[PDB]
Amino acid sequence: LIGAEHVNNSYECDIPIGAGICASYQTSQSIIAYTMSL
Amino acid sequence: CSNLLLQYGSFCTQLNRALTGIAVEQDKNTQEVFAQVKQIYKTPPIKDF
Ligand SMILES: *[C@@H]1O[C@H](CO)[C@@H](O)[C@H](O)[C@H]1NC(C)=O
Repeated sequence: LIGAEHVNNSYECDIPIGAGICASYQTSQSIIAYTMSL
Repeated sequence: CSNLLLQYGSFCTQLNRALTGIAVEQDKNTQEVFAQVKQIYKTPPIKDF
């Protein structure tokens, strides 16, 4: 994955990717990738 | 081989769309079974039931 910065915290994801990690647009504001919160 | 594949690229599009639909269907299938609740309940430390 390129263009998305990984962050250790977890929120509820909206755009699925696979293997338990999604991507989302969150605070400027940029696209981030994080593990899903069940 | 690719120069003759533009006459069946429509068929290839149908196959790719069917496989993508199958994949997203299988991804959705797990959500309708195990994700019944949206709150994760922790087991109590007391095991006296
Ligand atoms: C997230 O926090 C954990 C807490 O120990 C740390 O180990 C990890 O390096 C952090 N990740 C980032 C990307 O800051």
